Amino acid sequence: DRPQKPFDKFFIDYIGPLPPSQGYLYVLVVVDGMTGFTWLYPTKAPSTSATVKSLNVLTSIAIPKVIHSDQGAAFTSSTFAEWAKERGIHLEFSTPYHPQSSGKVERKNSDIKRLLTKLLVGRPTKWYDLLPVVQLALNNTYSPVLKYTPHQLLFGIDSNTPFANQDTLDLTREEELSLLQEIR
Amino acid sequence: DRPQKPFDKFFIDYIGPLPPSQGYLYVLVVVDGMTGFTWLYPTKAPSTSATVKSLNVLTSIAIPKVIHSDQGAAFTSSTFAEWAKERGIHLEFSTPYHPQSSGKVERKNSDIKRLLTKLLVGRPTKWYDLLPVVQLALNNTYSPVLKYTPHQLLFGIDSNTPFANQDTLDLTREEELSLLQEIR
Amino acid sequence: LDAELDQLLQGHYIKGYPKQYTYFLEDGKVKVSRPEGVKIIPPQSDRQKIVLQAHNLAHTGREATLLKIANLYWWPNMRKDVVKQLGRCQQCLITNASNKASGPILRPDRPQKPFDKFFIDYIGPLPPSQGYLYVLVVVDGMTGFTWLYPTKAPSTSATVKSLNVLTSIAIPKVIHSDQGAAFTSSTFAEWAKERGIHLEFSTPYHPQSSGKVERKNSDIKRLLTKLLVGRPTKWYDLLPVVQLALNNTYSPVLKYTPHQLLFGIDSNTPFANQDTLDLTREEELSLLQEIRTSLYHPSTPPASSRSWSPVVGQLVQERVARPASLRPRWHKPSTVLKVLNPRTVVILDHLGNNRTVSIDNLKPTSHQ
Amino acid sequence: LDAELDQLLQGHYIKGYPKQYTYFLEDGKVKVSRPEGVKIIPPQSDRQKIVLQAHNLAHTGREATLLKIANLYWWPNMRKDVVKQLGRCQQCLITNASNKASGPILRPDRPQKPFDKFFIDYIGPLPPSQGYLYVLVVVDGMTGFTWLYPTKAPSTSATVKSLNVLTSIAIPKVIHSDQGAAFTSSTFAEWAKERGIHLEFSTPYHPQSSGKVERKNSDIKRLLTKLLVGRPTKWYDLLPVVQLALNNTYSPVLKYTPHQLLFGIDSNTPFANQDTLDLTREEELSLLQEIRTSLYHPSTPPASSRSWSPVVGQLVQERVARPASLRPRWHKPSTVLKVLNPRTVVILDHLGNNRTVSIDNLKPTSHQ
DNA sequence: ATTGTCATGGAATTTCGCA
DNA sequence: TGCGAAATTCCATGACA
DNA sequence: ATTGTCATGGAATTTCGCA
DNA sequence: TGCGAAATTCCATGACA
Ligand SMILES: CCN1C[C@H](C)n2c(c(O)c3c(=O)n(Cc4ccc(F)c(Cl)c4)nc(C(=O)NC)c32)C1=O
Ligand SMILES: CCN1C[C@H](C)n2c(c(O)c3c(=O)n(Cc4ccc(F)c(Cl)c4)nc(C(=O)NC)c32)C1=O
Ligand SMILES: [Mg+2]
Ligand SMILES: [Mg+2]
Ligand SMILES: [Mg+2]
Ligand SMILES: [Mg+2]
Ligand SMILES: [Mg+2]
Ligand SMILES: [Mg+2]
Ligand SMILES: [N+]
Ligand SMILES: [N+]
Ligand SMILES: [Zn+2]
Ligand SMILES: [Zn+2]
Repeated sequence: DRPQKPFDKFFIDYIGPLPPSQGYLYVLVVVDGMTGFTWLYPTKAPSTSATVKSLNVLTSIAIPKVIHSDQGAAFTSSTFAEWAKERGIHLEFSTPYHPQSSGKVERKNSDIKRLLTKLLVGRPTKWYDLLPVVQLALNNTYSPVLKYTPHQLLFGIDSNTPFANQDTLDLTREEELSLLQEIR
Repeated sequence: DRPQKPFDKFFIDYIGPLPPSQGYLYVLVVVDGMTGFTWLYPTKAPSTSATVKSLNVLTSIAIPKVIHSDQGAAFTSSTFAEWAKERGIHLEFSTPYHPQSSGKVERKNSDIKRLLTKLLVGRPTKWYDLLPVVQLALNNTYSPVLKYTPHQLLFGIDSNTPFANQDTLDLTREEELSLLQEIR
Repeated sequence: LDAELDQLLQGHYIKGYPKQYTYFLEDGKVKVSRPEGVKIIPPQSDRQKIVLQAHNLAHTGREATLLKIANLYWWPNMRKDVVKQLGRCQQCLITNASNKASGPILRPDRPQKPFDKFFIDYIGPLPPSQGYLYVLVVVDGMTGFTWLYPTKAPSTSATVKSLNVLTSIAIPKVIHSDQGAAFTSSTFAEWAKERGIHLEFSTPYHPQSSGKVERKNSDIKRLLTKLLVGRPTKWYDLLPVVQLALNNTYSPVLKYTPHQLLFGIDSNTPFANQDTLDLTREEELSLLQEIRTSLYHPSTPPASSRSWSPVVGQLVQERVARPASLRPRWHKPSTVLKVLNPRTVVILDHLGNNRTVSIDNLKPTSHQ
Repeated sequence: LDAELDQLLQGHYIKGYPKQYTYFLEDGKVKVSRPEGVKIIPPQSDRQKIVLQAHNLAHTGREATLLKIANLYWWPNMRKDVVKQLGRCQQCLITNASNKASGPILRPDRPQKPFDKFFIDYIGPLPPSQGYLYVLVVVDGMTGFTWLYPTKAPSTSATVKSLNVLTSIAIPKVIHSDQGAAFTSSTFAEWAKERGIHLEFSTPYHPQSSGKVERKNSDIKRLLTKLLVGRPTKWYDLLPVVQLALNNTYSPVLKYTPHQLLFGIDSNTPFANQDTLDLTREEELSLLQEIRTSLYHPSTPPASSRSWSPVVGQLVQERVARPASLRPRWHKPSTVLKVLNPRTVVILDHLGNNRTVSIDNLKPTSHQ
């Protein structure tokens, strides 16, 4: 078996509904398997159409050999299958109710959710503008298991935005009580 | 005394009134002394203004050392004198009632009058358009006294319109009887 | 194809497939072990489609198409197959730039006499002055002597009016012009024929051909500019001054002014040359004829190292004159009928018309 | 003057007036008998006015001004007096063309790393497509990897929106651009400062300076053209395809694609290179660092025989950027303050501002 | 305070296949 | 140890408003 | 069936003035 | 038969939409 590489497998999934931001409600999350690199796309819905429109942007930069998802409707549609086939992408689904990625991807997806939650409290509506900085953070976050960030693994260089301040990522006592009050 | 040259002396004079042609009534006649070359300019009047406007065209091509005329009002005006002085042209007048040029100029001026008269009968009103061809004729007409046409003397070459048909220049019996009827 | 590749698998030698390499089967595909790695040998019947796919990714030329192909495949003489497709891609042929220079310019003989040949052209639109917008420029080929005429439009009617005033002085044998509408109209042709003048047109969109008058245009604008510095651009009243100014300016290479070359003596203008004061007009015209024939003539410069030269039957492409945004800069290929001279050709254009064209508006079609 | 000319008439020797010629009086004017004929020697106090009159006939340069003067006059060192006036004629200095080439171009070092330096520029206006009219082009200096963004205008706001999407991937140290309004606005400066990006501007009207992105513009238009042959120019939907197509095209001199230089491995695109299949990512990134440093670098070409080079304190003139009809093509003279490099200078402009300018938009003022 | 670039296809040169 | 041809490299040309 | 040109000012080369 | 400097010639550069 040949060693794992960038673009071998992209792991994709939706997050939301979220509080509306510039009319967007969901985030399409794409994580490269080997590097742990994350791309984020704001959508208006978890539809095949929004997925195709988003991935058309990503795949005009790099095309994965395999896309992996759970069995969301948007990913199991025959439209999404026609799209993947046109582009020579093999689609891969985890069995229903039982999502599998890899340790790396599972952890990264955990961070994304946790990092989003942290920033949407206080400004639940400004997350659209924050997407770029969330991505830089995620992508310049050191990997305990490998010695490198996703950036370094994808490009083979240090980044110009090193995030030396590995943050709490936990909710402070303020953020806890005013998050239980935002949905109350 | 140095030999005579083109541009040494231009002899100028007016012809008219004539039957209106494109609203013109007179012809300013300019003959180079040495070559016998003729330039013609249609004017609306024998004024200093029309003279200046016409000679401004000629003198944007070549400037005479001396202009010679009779004592016409247009030529004796102080405006015409200012014009000549500005341009370094010495003005020369023949004594009143007694016009002198040279044999060459006298003959050329005779031809011009005779050639005009011939062409204006039958079409007394189309002479404006005919000016160009009149000039070519005059300027490519052989000089009995010198072996050369004015063209040859001015440019030092044969012309592309040689007028081999030295015409009658006289009025035919038709032209005589219908010229006495045109002013009747 | 599947034929050739069979013989090859059972150790037989086929021409173009070097015997020293081991050719094997794997995943149902003939493979070979090349220094650079293991490549697939597609069957001949597959090869055209592969080249085309590689090429069409970005419509790449020889080497960049090849590099893509060599990633997966090997077969004998791939570049020959690559070049074959490049020569058949209409979009590449009509869009790509040339990389071959024209041959060195011709320096045609100076017309022998004043009035042998006039060169004419319009300058403009200029800023309005007295309601005029253009200048008709007329340059005698032998002397450089120039006539200027303000017009409201670059029209036949305005050209005819101006030339009627000019031809009052003398009739030229030939008038040379570019193919602007004013000069190509049948009205203007009638006017020329009426007076025995032969009209001679530049190849289209090649103002070098009217170089004599084009070069005078520059001096005309240059002098107009200097005179108008710090004033509004009221140029109409200046034309006469410019005409006279230029006709009496020395050309340092010739040591004569266009007025001198035309008349053999200065008129009453400033700093008039006095050298022939003691000659008779006849002696003067004699020296003049001599001056006119001994004028400096430039010769054709060295060719560039990568110039090309038109050959009868060759495929060549005409430059699109006024290409629209995102549209090809070259017409479809056409055929050289006659080579009029090393810098001028007649082509048959696919429509197919005869067109007389400057080599500067042609490139040779690549890849034959 | 009348002083010098007196001594000269009574046979005394004055310096600059060769003793071997006979100097006499006639018509109240000092004359000399020169090989070419008899010329007038004007008094020194007259000479400036003579030169000026000769010069102003047509604003002629050295030799053509001289030839007019030599028609009537002689005095010692006329050309020195001629040149003195040419150097003082504002209209000549600002209107005439240069006849000196710039020194040979610099070939700046390739940025060492992806994201060290971005080059950016607008293309357009193009024909409307989906109501878009422009393209923002962003080119990484090290890799050549390119990003394309359709905009309705070449505006700061559209640039900021596009760069926000791009900088999601990575932040560059420097962004280099020409001085178009979109890039010079304080809004855009704020945006750059906010993110630690240093803005670096080309000298004005010198797109060679943004050559990296300018050159990519060409390929972008070239590919768009080929794809649109025989169809209406609906280019918006093509931008993504073009981006991907170009980022994966080999540069024949480098033997790499911009994608390869950025990632060290092809993604799932056609004819993907498979050479590093058995290396680990770490081995792959190791070979990549090596490739990145060993890339071909062009060197500065030979200077032309008549190039000039800027020197501190020299009078030079800036090219007018968008000269109006019949207006000078050059600004008034100015002074070289600093020589930043042989091709770039700071000048003080008479207003007097400091301006950083390309030598290609300068000529040295003639005649000192 | 900043600075030309690089796809292209014939030609020139080098390497390959075989002896 | 050298041949003929294929492969690769060289590099002027031209276009980026 | 047609085709580059030529003012410009530093540099290069030639000629001049004198011996 | 030769020197230093002035004169002339040479010629690349660039602009004619
Ligand atoms: C419509 C008929 N027509 C065809 C074209 C438009 N054209 C006409 C002109 O008079 C000129 C002109 O003067 N120049 C300026 C120029 C440029 C480079 C040179 F070497 C030289 Cl000697 C002159 N260019 C063009 C032209 O071809 N531009 C692309 C031109 C013309 O009348
Ligand atoms: C207004 C700010 N501004 C200034 C000028 C207008 N500019 C700007 C551009 O992007 C370009 C441009 O792409 N090209 C094309 C070109 C021409 C020759 C070359 F060598 C290369 Cl490398 C590119 N030309 C110009 C220009 O300077 N024309 C006279 C230009 C720009 O944005
Ligand atoms: Mg899901
Ligand atoms: Mg009278
Ligand atoms: Mg024209
Ligand atoms: Mg023109
Ligand atoms: Mg720009
Ligand atoms: Mg640009
Ligand atoms: N010729
Ligand atoms: N550099
Ligand atoms: Zn193609
Ligand atoms: Zn001047």
